[PDB]
Amino acid sequence: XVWLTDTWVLSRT
Amino acid sequence: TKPLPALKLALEYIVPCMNKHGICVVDDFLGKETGQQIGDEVRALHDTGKFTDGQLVSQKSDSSKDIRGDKITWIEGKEPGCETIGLLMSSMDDLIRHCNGKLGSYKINGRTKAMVACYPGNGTGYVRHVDNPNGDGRCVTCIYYLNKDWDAKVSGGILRIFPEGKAQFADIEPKFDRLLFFWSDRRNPHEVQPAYATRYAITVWYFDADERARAKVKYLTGE
Amino acid sequence: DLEMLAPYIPMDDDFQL
Ligand SMILES: O=C(O)CNC(=O)C(=O)O
Ligand SMILES: [Mn+2]
Repeated sequence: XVWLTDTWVLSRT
Repeated sequence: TKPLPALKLALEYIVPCMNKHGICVVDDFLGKETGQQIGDEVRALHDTGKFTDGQLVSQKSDSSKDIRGDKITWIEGKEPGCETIGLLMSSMDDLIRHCNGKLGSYKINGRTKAMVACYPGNGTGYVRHVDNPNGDGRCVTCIYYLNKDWDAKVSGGILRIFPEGKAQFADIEPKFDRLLFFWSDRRNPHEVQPAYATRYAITVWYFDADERARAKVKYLTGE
Repeated sequence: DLEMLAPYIPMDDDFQL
């Protein structure tokens, strides 16, 4: 649920 | 289990991510059940001998297999036994709709059919290239991977993107239920490293209305 | 040069959103 904005991967779940 | 709603996913992740990096990965996009159905439909299309050699925009090579070694088919989304692929494509379209023209300054009004691609191992890949080098209308590339428990250290098959203005390249493993977006133009040269196992992916290209309009020109003169 | 490497797409019957 949390996004490190220097990365470009995020789990929808 | 508890997937982010598409609207939130688009506005609070996909848009800011694409505008910052020009690349965006969503893992666990549709869940295991739907993803496995998509895998089944892809394997059925592949098993029926329906795939053809991937082609290039301007055929200037001795063989097209020198550049890309994948076999593909074009899926509209309404064909029989392709219902879950149509569901994938409608979900992609829903995300793009939610982005509401906030992907750069692009006005996205259309897209291509789905390209179902298979690299059948044996060291096949796609040499480093740009999807839309000379304004054919493609602004965003959208790829959905299908390869469960894919180990690149053994099977290769990694998508390496080389974004302009970045110190490092970006390695994308072709994971099951992964969705990938990136700008199709020269900002994102990219290559599929040789695969040594059967690697499946479904790609869609979204069009910028104005550039795509200018791409579709008929010269009634000789030129 | 780059055009010789780009993935082919149909130039007609785009799907409209
Ligand atoms: O399948 C992938 O990871 C990417 N494929 C391509 O770059 C393409 O077909 O243009
Ligand atoms: Mn490509």
